[PDB]
Amino acid sequence: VLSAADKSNVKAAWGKVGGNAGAYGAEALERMFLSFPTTKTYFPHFDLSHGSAQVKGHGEKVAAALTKAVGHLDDLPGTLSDLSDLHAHKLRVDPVNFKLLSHSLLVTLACHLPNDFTPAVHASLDKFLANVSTVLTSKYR
Amino acid sequence: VLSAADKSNVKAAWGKVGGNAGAYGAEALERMFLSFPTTKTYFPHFDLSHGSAQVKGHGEKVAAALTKAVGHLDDLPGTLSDLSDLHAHKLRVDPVNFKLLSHSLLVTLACHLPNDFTPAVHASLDKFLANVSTVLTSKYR
Amino acid sequence: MLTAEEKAAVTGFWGKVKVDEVGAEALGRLLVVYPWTQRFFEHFGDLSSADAVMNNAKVKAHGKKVLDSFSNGMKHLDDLKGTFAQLSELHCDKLHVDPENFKLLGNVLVVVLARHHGSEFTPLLQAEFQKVVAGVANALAHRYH
Amino acid sequence: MLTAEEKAAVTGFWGKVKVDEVGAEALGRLLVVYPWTQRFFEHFGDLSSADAVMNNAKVKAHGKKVLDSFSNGMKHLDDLKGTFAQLSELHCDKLHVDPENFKLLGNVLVVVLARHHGSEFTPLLQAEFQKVVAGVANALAHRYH
Ligand code: HEM
Ligand code: HEM
Ligand code: HEM
Ligand code: HEM
Repeated sequence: VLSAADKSNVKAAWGKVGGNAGAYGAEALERMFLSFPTTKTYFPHFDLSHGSAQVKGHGEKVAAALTKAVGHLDDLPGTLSDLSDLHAHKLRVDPVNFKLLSHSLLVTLACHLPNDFTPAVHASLDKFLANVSTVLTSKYR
Repeated sequence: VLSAADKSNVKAAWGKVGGNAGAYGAEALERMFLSFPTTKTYFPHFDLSHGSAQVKGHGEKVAAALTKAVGHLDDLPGTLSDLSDLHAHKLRVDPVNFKLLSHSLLVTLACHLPNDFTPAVHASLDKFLANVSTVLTSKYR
Repeated sequence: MLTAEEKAAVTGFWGKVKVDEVGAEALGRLLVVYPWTQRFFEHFGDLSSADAVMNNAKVKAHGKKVLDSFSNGMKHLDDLKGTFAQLSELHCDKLHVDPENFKLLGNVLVVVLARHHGSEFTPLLQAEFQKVVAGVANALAHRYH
Repeated sequence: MLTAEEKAAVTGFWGKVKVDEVGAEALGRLLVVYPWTQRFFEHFGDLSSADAVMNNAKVKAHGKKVLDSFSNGMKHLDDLKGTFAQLSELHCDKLHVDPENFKLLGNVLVVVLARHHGSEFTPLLQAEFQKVVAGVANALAHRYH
């Protein structure tokens, strides 16, 4: 589980992100689509060229979900439940894909917040996203 | 994070296992060492040859842990917490290796339960093993 | 790949294999145990329960096609990369199956072999097939390199 | 591997990378973020906290060794396999590092390039480096097939 130091690191890291959550979400998605093209095939109804309205709208929503998680660290299984239903039962996301969005987010955060992204913040953020994915892959098993 | 027909299947399938758990623990371990030789490194102090008392002993205690798990399908995080601490903090078992033991077990089970290993039972057990595995990777500093 | 002895052990054992039904059972068990893979198999019909998958005619038929190309590979152990080059293009570029799933199907087939052949399917023999299914995994994944 | 223009995009970026320091940091972050990897480096002394790992002089020395072999790969991108022959044999037939961990260090390194270079390390440039680390991962893993 996330330690009290993790909880402060994550909250603080996401604090800096602040208003820019949505932009970073859209960037993370784009870094995921390009770097791992298989992931594109979950979004065949999207126009996935750089700057597209649908990627931008989706990025805003992924961001809002992670912001909501950052408020509720002592309960990620609970507050993300309804999302684990969607991803697994409806969309059927291969469980391997989640680590990819996680990686892409880390690269995004690192790009924009170099002086915040110490090794220990890197670590707690990874832990935070490992926690999220897990919940999101919950509804297999 | 399981079912109920699952729980019934798991107990039932563990039932027909019986006093053979200890012996099926050792076989699976052997199947893991042979099929996946990098798992041998966790046991440099073991005689790893077929029939060895060291494998036997260890197979027992593996089987006995799972026997306990079947007993507590409603609180796997709580009941297996100590083992998880052990595997991660002391043993540093690469989380990738849990998959390979589970598969080795199923193979073992299937070798001895041909008319008691239906798709449905396969799913249930694999689900159970995955719950078990998830708990044993859950502490990671 | 497999040494002179290994090729011959695996091959002797494969003559025993009821390949058609192992094919159907492996793919069926794939869809039940790892629900997500159904996403590639929507158009096959009702895959909404164990009973559904296991009595789905097209799952049976496709199972056989899958295991047939696998048994072809069993005759091309030295050239798996080559044997599977067209299918690698199909799975990678058209279907976009993540190469992990080649391993899950491999593993699942191994379970099915285990269920059909019991204690004749020795630790050593299984280990030999683990290499074979890992080889098949590679050749299938290769055009992602 | 890459096309003759992709290779150029990559070589053009890498000439700006300070490999020694990316190396020290990348191995560092790996050990902090993914603790099970520490097992392979117990003989490097104290690794008991983030600061301990990051200031470990041998972790920094080794970091550089890992990145220098990287840079070297960059110079032999058409033949990554043959170039990593000995190290593929070292990690597998001796160190028994599971191939998965190659991918991880690769990703940690790409995280470090992002931190070191910011918006210069574009999505497009990243994807190019993403298949380099995959390629390096394949060559170090190879001895397992
Ligand atoms: C960090 C973990 C993730 C979070 C927080 C997240 C968040 C979300 C949210 C909030 C939605 C709802 C969108 C809506 O209500 O319209 C959604 C939908 C969706 N997600 Fe995720 N997601 C994550 C990971 C992934 C991954 C890794 C994939 C696969 C690459 C994926 C694929 C999809 C798809 C295809 C949709 C439906 C798109 C649409 O029709 O708008 N998700 N996700
Ligand atoms: C379902 C999965 C597993 C269960 C239930 C399990 C359970 C156990 C138990 C009961 C012990 C012995 C504690 C004692 O001596 O009383 C143990 C120890 C150990 N485990 Fe696991 N384990 C699992 C998976 C793994 C895996 C996947 C690995 C790595 C390949 C691993 C590596 C080890 C090692 C090296 C020891 C210490 C051996 C000794 O000194 O006797 N375990 N585990
Ligand atoms: C051992 C690994 C595998 C082998 C040997 C294999 C082999 C084959 C073969 C022979 C075909 C038929 C080509 C034809 O009809 O000419 C096929 C098609 C197909 N494969 Fe695989 N395959 C493997 C893994 C997978 C996996 C793991 C998936 C899903 C995750 C998959 C998804 C598909 C799909 C969706 C089709 C076409 C289905 C249709 O539209 O009728 N394959 N494969
Ligand atoms: C792209 C990934 C990697 C590359 C390019 C790489 C490269 C190298 C190089 C150049 C050496 C030194 C060769 C020598 O002096 O003989 C080395 C040694 C070593 N590597 Fe790696 N490596 C990688 C990943 C890993 C990973 C993921 C681990 C484990 C998590 C690991 C564990 C070790 C260990 C324990 C040594 C020897 C340390 C010692 O001598 O005390 N390596 N590697």
